[PDB]
Amino acid sequence: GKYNLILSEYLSFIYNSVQIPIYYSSNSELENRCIEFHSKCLENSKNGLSLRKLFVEYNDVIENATLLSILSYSYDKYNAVERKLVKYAKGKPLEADLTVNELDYENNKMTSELFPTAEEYTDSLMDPAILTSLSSNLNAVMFWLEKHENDVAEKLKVYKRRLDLFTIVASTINKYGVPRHNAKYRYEYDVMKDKPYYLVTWANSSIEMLMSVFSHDDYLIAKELIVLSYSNRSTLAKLVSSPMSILVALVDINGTFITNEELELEFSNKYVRAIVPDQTFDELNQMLDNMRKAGLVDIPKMIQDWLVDRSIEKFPLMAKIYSWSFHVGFRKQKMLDAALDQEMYREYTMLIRDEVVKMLEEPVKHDDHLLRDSELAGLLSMSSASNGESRQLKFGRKTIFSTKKNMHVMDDMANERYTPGIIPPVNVDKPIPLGRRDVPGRRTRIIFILPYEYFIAQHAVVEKMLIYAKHTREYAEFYSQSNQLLSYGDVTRFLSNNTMVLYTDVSQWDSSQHNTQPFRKGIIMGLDILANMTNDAKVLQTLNLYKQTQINLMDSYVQIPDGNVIKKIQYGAVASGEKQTKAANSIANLALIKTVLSRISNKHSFATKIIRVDGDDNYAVLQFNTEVTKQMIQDVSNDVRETYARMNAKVKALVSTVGIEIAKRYIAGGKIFFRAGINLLNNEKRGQSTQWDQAAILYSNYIVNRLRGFETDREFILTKIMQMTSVAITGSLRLFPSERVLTTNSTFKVFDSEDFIIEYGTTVDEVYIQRAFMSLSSQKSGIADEIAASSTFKNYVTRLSEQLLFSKNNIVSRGIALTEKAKLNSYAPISLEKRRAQISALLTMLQKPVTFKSSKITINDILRDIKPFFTVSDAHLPIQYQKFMPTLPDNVQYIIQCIGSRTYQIEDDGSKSAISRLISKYSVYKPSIEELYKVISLHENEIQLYLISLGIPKIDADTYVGSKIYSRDKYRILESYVYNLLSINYGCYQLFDFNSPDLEKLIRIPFKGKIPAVTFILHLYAKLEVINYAIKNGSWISLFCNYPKSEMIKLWKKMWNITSLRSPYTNANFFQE
RNA sequence: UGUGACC
Ligand SMILES: Nc1nc2c(ncn2[C@@H]2O[C@H](COP(=O)(O)OP(=O)(O)OP(=O)(O)O)[C@@H](O)[C@H]2O)c(=O)[nH]1
Repeated sequence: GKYNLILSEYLSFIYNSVQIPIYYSSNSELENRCIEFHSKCLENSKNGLSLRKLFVEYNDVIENATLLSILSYSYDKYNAVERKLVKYAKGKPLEADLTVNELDYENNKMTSELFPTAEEYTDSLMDPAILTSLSSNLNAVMFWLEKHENDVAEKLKVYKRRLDLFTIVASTINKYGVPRHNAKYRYEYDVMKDKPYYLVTWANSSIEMLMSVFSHDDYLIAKELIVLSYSNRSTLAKLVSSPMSILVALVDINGTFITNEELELEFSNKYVRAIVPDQTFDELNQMLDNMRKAGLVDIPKMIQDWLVDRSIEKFPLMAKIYSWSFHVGFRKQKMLDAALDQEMYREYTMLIRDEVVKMLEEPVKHDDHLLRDSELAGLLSMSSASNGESRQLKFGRKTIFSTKKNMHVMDDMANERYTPGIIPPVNVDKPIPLGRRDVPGRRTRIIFILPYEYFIAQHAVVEKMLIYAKHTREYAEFYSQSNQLLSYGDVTRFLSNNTMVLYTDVSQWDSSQHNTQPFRKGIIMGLDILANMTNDAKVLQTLNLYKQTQINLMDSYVQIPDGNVIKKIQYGAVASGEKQTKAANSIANLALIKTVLSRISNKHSFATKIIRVDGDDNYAVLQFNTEVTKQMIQDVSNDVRETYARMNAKVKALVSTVGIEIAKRYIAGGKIFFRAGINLLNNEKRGQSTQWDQAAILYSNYIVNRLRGFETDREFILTKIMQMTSVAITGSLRLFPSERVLTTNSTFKVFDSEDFIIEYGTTVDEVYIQRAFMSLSSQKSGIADEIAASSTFKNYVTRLSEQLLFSKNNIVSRGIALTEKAKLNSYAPISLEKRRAQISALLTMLQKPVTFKSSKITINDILRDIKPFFTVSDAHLPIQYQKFMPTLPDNVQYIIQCIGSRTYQIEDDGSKSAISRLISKYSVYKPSIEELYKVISLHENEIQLYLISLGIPKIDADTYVGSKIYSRDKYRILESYVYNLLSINYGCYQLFDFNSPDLEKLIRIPFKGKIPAVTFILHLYAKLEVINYAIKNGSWISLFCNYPKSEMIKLWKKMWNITSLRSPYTNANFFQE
């Protein structure tokens, strides 16, 4: 409940020259008392009278009613920031050392010196691209500095470490003034011409870093990074994190977790000696020297101190630095420079070709329907992203322009222009438009925005490849329902004194031109073999068109902007934008390592315990018939790099016996770590989400970092959410939503009142509001209706339906209509009509919560029903599992030490239900978990129709609608649907073993019937309540259930009429991965 | 309609 209090201290801090608390109640009488109170407050304020008396008079409203929002009548002129900042600007400003960066524009020169004229200006190289101002970030940091002004002991030492760092930011800013943003949170030329180009973005990164400072070590790290980053905008992060790839090979393993035959973590008390050849030490020194040469002093010393003993117990500091390096910001270069960097492959191509065959051999031989109707599959999978060119489009009676793929496909069909039989060229005549990928620390990479003929031609085939990977272990990122803990356990498994692990970053090879030939060629060579495996006209064409995308790309040309011009240059490298990007890259990276290992075997004899490809890295674990020595490592290592060298691949290749470090994860001293470097106050690019959506994403980002090891003060995050979620009524009237409004599980939820704990309404007022917010969840869009009525549109839907099903549609047809009406959301005009409506609705809602005919059931109600039938009692769970993920907070780690962890994802889509598999054997359709949910609950006769309507043959449609399997699917679907509504795969929960024997102990559930659905939810509701109590209290409880039998039948019914909820919080989770 | 692929 502390959010609602912190909110006022904030407004009372920002504004000084009124606040009007607005309450509400599910109880009639009390509500009028709220209504009255509101009035009297406005009136008294409109007379400069003290509200102190009303607060006493309506003491009842302050005590029993629920705080809905807070009115903020502030009369100034968005200044204050200017004023407030001086106090902290006493230090000497920083002076950009314009000699640190290669490309001239990467140096913090004065904006003007980079863009002499307003027409040459572009924020494209510094745009924070976030819907929150620098002005407000500042305000937020001072608000906090004030609140913790009179702190003591250690808390003060945190303030003191921060007070300093913030001076640097303040001093340096004051020297130029505070950059003012516009309605779109953009920094324009007039305001930027004076100040250093990178002023704003650097401010954002520095503030975000200083606010995540606690220990003296944080302070030392923030300080350095904040100072060097004001001048270095291109190698800092790579410099500060490069060492980490060597450090993991130093720490000794004294007990670690491994993967067993049941694919689950299991403790192994073993010892593995870290064996490091001297040469490695030179490499690490050159890296430490390089850091030094760039100004770095403190950070290098820290790694140097740690290097005396190299204890996994003091390693935490090394990982802290590794995660901090990223908070410097994104390296945003110019499209041109980004694109500018770009006989013994016989073995390498042969592998790509064979691997491509293995994945489609069966599918092709058996005339897989997916492959036959590949084109139709491509259409249903189509997104609403860019096609490349902004086309003029006529809908109904409106001529509008769009670049959207979903739009171009419709318009093109309605004019005989739709022709997926012909795969457009991407050469000099039709140059590929470009997109960009920005990341912190690494160089910018370009992206192909190919025409839709390319997606359709690849979609089906790629999906068959991803399936082969799903059950192939070499493909770490696609195998089973596995999470990262499984990959962690696979490495540590064979680690012993007679084996060495070999990790390798191959990100530079994928972009190499030396690669583009063996690649495309290898695939094409495979597609040919596959074609000689069938005679199916459908299969050969879908397979042929795929061959065409590879040939058109062999010699592609690109449209690289160079100011305000678009130069067309011949691109001879494999960029990414295809449907096969990830799959193909995985196939390639794997073929590569297989080639290297095979070559080096001619010298040394080893055993291949495991080979793995995961993203832009690949690794292996080798076993020798003798004990490994520092000299054996050196020899293997040299021969490996040498092998990679003869292939002209600039890659990082290290060899150790204890750890590995790759982009997604790194294993030091038998433990697992995940870089905690998601930026907070700077984004890669601008999307179309709202501020509210961004508030939730910030919090979501806060959570993941926090779990990963980088914690940013929760009071700062909360402050940011107050700013971003506010809504202006006028110029002097700003509305701030209450904790109840922002944390309740509704369509407007932004974060959990308590970290790692998702609450659900357990009071009438909470329920009251919960139902209200839903009343206005989806808003209308005139523009969207118009186009949803246009011929070109209805014909598209209709044409898609007539190709898919045979008998009648409706359930499915109503789906295809909407799925298409939604894709029109990427189209800004529609996106804007929506928001505007949401704001007005939300404006009148936080002013007098409307009514609602409810009649809709949500997971909240189900739980609110159950709650009353459980008896709690103090219990005890000893800690038994050793920590394998060191950075986890303490309250989250405790849970795992008691109940354990898991290495899988709980099926939450229903893809494992027989019906879903049935519909897959005969249809290209893909029903969602929510559609399966409604379908499976229909009358037997109706299900039989749905199946046959989608192409499922009667013998099968009938053999199912009765069988034991059907009755089963019913349970498994609901089970999958519920795990989905509870976010059992996100946040903290994704870590916990919900089937832990230890946890099951604390749940006592006497069966008073035997009706699966009810038994399921009662157990889950208990497991969640028990875990939440532990997350918040550090102790355990036992839950006893005495749920009536007469009640179980009522519940069972509610269960099948649950409604899913959509919200920023919900969408934030999906946005994660 | 300051917008920029696969997922
Ligand atoms: N910062 C600030 N703004 C005020 C104050 N009083 C009124 N405002 C209004 O808030 C605006 C301040 O500039 P903005 O950039 O829009 O700041 P904001 O809209 O309040 O919040 P952000 O967009 O996150 O910065 C002005 O347009 C004023 O109309 C005040 O005391 N401080």
